[PDB]
Amino acid sequence: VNSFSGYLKLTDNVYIKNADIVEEAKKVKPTVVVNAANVYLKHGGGVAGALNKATNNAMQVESDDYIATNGPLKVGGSCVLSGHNLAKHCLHVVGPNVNKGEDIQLLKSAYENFNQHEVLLAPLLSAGIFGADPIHSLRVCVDTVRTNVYLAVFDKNLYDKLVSSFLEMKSE
Ligand SMILES: Nc1ncnc2c1ncn2[C@H]1C[C@H](O)[C@@H](COP(=O)(O)OP(=O)(O)OC[C@H]2O[C@H](O)[C@H](O)[C@@H]2O)O1
Repeated sequence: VNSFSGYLKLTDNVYIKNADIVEEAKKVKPTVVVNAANVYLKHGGGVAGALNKATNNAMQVESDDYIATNGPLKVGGSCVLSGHNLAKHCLHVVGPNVNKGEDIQLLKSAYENFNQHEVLLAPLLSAGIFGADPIHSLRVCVDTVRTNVYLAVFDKNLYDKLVSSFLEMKSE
């Protein structure tokens, strides 16, 4: 388990790879895979839909059960559910949907959830459907997370731009 390979080390605890998070999860067998969720755990597009499809929809049936028992999450919050065939656990984290004007400062609260886990495979929270700048999401990740985070960025052009922007920001 946790057989991460081919990552670029950005900090002593943050690693980044140009890869699809589902294919990584099947390669790596992580203890925790992170899902970029909404508060109802309705897995639409993005990482949530990719993860859910790879579980043959088991993720969504789990999520419906969870919500029926517990109610929706709060923005910036999380819950640990099963990782099904992809990981031991899936950490569902809700970033702010800036497209809806939710507080971007909740992106820090969202990444803080990662600090409850030794090692995790994760996407860049709020950087897709939720409209945050991916460079910002990387910045908050690096500044907030102290545990070992392996970031999967599937789009090569975004990956190249994120690395370039990280170098500029680190050197100042
Ligand atoms: N297969 C893949 N492997 C690796 N990276 C991937 C990927 N697919 C997409 N990305 C990238 C794009 C983007 O850079 C980041 C997060 O994008 P995102 O998944 O849209 O998450 P958000 O927090 O912005 O929106 C949350 C809302 O959409 C969700 O469906 C959920 O239901 C909620 O309603 O990961």
